[PDB]
Amino acid sequence: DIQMTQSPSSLSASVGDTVTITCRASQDINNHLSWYQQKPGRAPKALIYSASSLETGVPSRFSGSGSGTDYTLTISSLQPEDFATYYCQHYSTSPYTFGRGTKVDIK
Amino acid sequence: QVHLEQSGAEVKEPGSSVRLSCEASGYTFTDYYIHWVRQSPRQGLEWMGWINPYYGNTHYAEKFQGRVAMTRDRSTTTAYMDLSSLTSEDTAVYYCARDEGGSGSYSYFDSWGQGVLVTVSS
Amino acid sequence: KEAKTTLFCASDAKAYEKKVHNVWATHACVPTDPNPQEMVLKNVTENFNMWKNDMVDQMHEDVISLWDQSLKPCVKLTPLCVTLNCTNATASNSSIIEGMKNCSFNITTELRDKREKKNALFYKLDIVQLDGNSSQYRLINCNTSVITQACPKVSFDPIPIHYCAPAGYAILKCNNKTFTGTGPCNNVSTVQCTHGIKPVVSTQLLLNGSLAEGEIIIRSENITNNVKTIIVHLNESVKIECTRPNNKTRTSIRIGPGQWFYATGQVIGDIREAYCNINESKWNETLQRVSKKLKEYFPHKNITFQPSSGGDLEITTHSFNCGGEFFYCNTSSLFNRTYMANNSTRTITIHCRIKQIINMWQEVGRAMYAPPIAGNITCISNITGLLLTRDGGKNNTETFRPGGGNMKDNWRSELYKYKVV
Ligand SMILES: *[C@@H]1O[C@H](CO)[C@@H](O)[C@H](O)[C@H]1NC(C)=O
Repeated sequence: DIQMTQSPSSLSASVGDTVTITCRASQDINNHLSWYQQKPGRAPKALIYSASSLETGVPSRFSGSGSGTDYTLTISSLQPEDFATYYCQHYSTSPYTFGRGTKVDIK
Repeated sequence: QVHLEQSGAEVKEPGSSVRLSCEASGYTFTDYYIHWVRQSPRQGLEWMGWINPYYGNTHYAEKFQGRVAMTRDRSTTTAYMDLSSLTSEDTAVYYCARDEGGSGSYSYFDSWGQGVLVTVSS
Repeated sequence: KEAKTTLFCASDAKAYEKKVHNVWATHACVPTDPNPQEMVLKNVTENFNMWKNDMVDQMHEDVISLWDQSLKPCVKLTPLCVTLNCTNATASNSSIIEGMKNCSFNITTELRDKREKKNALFYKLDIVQLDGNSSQYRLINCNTSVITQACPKVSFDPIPIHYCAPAGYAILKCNNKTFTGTGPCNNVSTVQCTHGIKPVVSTQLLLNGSLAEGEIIIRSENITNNVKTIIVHLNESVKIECTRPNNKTRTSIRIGPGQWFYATGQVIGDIREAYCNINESKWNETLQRVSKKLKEYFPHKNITFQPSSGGDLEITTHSFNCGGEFFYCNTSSLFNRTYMANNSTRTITIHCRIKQIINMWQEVGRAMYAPPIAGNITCISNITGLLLTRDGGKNNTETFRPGGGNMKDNWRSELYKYKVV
């Protein structure tokens, strides 16, 4: 089985600044990784996949980076509808496993 | 313009089964795969399994082997899921998923449905 | 510059002397244009993508539409889906008592008698037990789609069909044979029409295919991604023989106005199921070479082969057709080998059940009945390609199983070379 950990569930943030979020894996997941943006009451949508390539309609605010067993996502000059939770999912092999999710909240 | 639609659900009894149906529109149904995921408080997003809609071959989870059953229907372009032998921890919302990279390298799934609550009580 | 367009179909100078217009349509008005010329060109390199190409859907749509429109002027079988009271009191063989012999129905026939007791022979997988007693049975296909008898005029063989681009368009098949069909290729042989592709339908295997360049190859999506459907081509063709040994009786039950429906009479000769033979030495060397070249794709851990899982009949069997009859062979023991990391003797045999009524395709649409034929039937062919599929576990063994899960994977093994510009 493949187990991940993330950053703690609360990240301090302000409107229009940078937000660094990361999650660590336990085995070799190569670059088979993706992220999802979970808003309550709504089914989430993929925003970044394979740590480099973005999906159409998703802007350039979400920059993914990293390799191996730890992966980072940088949010530069964020707008208020990125105040939701973020999950990271590996797709290396086997039955899949999800992260625990961290929310973005105003202090 | 791809869309997944699934309807509502009601309460069922423990030791029984439950019927879940999803339908697809926009893209040709026989060319990607259908995944099932589950959201609940106090748990993560546990993987259920995936189904080929063209053929009958499926793949399951070792935690949920034997308690789930899968069915494709290409006439109505629907995916049918049957959780059986309910347990009180399974009160959860359920989601369908359209995969990408059909018959190639399945990497990340993007198109999701509305998602439906199911609650078990005696 | 690449674009999206619709091609046409062509044929050779061979014409139907029996004049079966319906299947003659495959080459009824399609121009022979049998003048295939080759050219060579240089300074071309571009990321070819066989998975995301354009004309495989074109091939699939015209093959399925040809199969649908080949049966419209034929007879409709629809007034046969009625109650089947099948008794099986006698037994020439022990495996006949489950809904096969003297399966009788009350039919209103051509002579205006409402309740004639007319019986037929049917196959036990092709029939289903109705929700009640065991004395009544039902056809497994008329529950879902409308069944249609096949005429004698639609008797089919694989015609080596040819695709020709219209004016203002061109096609490019890259010369490099080693090309995996996913990436930058090299100097381009350019034609106006490709070599012949035969529209044969198959599962888990490629029969009457096209050979390789001198050694086997492994093609799919870029290894950077998690490849699943792997098409393997081979340089050593292996002969396969599949046969049924029983002469059959063909009877006529008139159900349409002025036309005929053909059903199965009694079995003549000693009765066995269908059986196929594979040479053991060529099969073992073939799997040895496939394992020893598939190792360099994944040079870290063990690889193994497993038979396919359940869900329906097509993925669990090797499904093909010969002589107008559909064959489902077990093939489970052919993929039980396991290997380690870091010329014809003792031939192997496999059982093979036969079928009459197929669900065919287009479930928004019709479905097929296949009429029976007499005499012992042998069908010999060459296998060329495999359609194995990859799964990975938490252990150090990468599993593979025959599959693919699409008919488009069958066409994509020979149509990978070509795109339109
Ligand atoms: C093939 O034969 C094996 C032998 O026991 C059997 O387990 C398997 O179910 C068979 N598969 C089919 C599709 O008949």
